Amino acid sequence: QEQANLIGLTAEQLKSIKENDVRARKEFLESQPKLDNNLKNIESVKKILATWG
Amino acid sequence: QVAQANYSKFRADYSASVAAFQQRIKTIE
Amino acid sequence: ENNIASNTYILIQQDVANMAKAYVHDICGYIDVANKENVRILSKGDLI
Amino acid sequence: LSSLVSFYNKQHVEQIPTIDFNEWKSVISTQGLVDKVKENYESLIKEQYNTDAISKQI
Repeated sequence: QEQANLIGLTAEQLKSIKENDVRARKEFLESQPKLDNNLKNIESVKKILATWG
Repeated sequence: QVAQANYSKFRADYSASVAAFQQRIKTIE
Repeated sequence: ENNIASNTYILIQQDVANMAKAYVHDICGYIDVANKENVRILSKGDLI
Repeated sequence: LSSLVSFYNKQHVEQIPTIDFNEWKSVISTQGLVDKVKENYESLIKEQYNTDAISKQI
């Protein structure tokens, strides 16, 4: 019983942990490179950045 | 351990690129 | 003789504009290759 | 052109730390959590880039 009594992880308490994992993913994937801004205007590069994911 | 995997994959791309030398033989033919 | 806009066949290279422009239009195209791989590997399963 | 080269050729060295799940499993952890993280963690470590496919197309 001490397994749960000592550490009573509530649904919302564990929920916050899961959101951080998801938030870490979206930040890692959606992170796009930061090169020269006003120079990377090619149709191909801008197309890739839009669909970076 | 990831460095070991990095080096192994690193040499793979090298060998795969050097294979382009085979494409040169295609031109000669 | 068909697909090069030049006013003469006596080609004289005095600048690398036409050369570097075609390289950035080529090496850049292969961007997102690793990030795209991360999508598949990371979208596979959720750590939690 | 130089930016893309420096961008692609940037070296990454951060001393990827090793995880000792046995240590965390013993000191304190939620039942089934330390093991669930380990099995799920190890699964993604197996996945790796496929350098071969890219080497051919380029």
